[PDB]
Amino acid sequence: MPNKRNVELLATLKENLERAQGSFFLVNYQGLPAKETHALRQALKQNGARLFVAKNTLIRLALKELGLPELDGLQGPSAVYEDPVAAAKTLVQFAKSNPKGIPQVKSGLLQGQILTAKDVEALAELPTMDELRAELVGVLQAP
Amino acid sequence: MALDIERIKEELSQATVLELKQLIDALKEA
Amino acid sequence: MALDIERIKEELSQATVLELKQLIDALKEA
Amino acid sequence: AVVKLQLPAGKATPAPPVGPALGQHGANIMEFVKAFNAATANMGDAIVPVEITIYADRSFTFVTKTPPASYLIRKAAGLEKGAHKPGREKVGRITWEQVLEIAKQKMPDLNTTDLEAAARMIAGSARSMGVEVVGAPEVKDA
Repeated sequence: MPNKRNVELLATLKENLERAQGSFFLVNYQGLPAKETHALRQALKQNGARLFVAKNTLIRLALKELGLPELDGLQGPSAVYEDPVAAAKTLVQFAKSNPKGIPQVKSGLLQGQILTAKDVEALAELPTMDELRAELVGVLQAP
Repeated sequence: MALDIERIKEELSQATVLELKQLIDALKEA
Repeated sequence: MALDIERIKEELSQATVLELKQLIDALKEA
Repeated sequence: AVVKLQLPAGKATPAPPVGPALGQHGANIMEFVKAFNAATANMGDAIVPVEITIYADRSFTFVTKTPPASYLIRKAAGLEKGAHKPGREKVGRITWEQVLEIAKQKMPDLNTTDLEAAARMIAGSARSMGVEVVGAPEVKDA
């Protein structure tokens, strides 16, 4: 039982759980047809905005560590993510949607503090609730 | 000038900040 | 900053940055 | 996929292997022996890559993003007309002055941009050619 240094500095480096607060965290695999998405091997000199390895290593037992509340997007645990630039700019910089560029990227599970589901359709399709919040300055009660 | 107080006082987070929070208060009030 | 950060930060400074910041330096915007 | 070249220094040569073999390749070759001929014109021979693409039909694609790995080598760097028995003799020795930022041209695409990257990439057929040249006198850890 080495528990090889492949798990040791790649078991999170306890990072992104405490880095770019370790929640909102969500969907979408360790890899499928390698042509398209991208800033794959291009996030300026690192892959600080992607991940490297190991579904069995960390996710099975890593632990509860470092949070924000519950859950649930679409589904549950098999393969996940890493970034600081979540739901709004999570999708003007990566992972467009439905199906995608390449052939239709697939699946994962989330947990932030905004109460609800899917994480694909309404939250993650270049939704400019930044440029449609100068719409609220007179809405819902005013004369 | 004031595209910079109204594009940067709401990008204390590029993501859900007050950003996703008057989508949830346009939601709460009719 | 949803629940209480700007729930009543309004009751103290009401009618002074709301009858301003729709028709003052929201005047200055974009 | 669809890849080959056109070269060497200037006065492009569509020879029996370098451009008359454009049949079931792209075939609009009267005006596009001239729209590449300013994209390898007035640069100088050391390698000068050629990027060529695929289509549904017949013409009009891109050229190149960088000529590295022996080019910014044998202009003035490393004095590397790196003679036969490729050289454990110092056929020419340098530092990272005509290697590191002679080409920040490298930065378009080798997937790592910050310069211990495509700098030391192109010090592959330059630096480790027998005389592994030097980047410093070896930083002095402390």
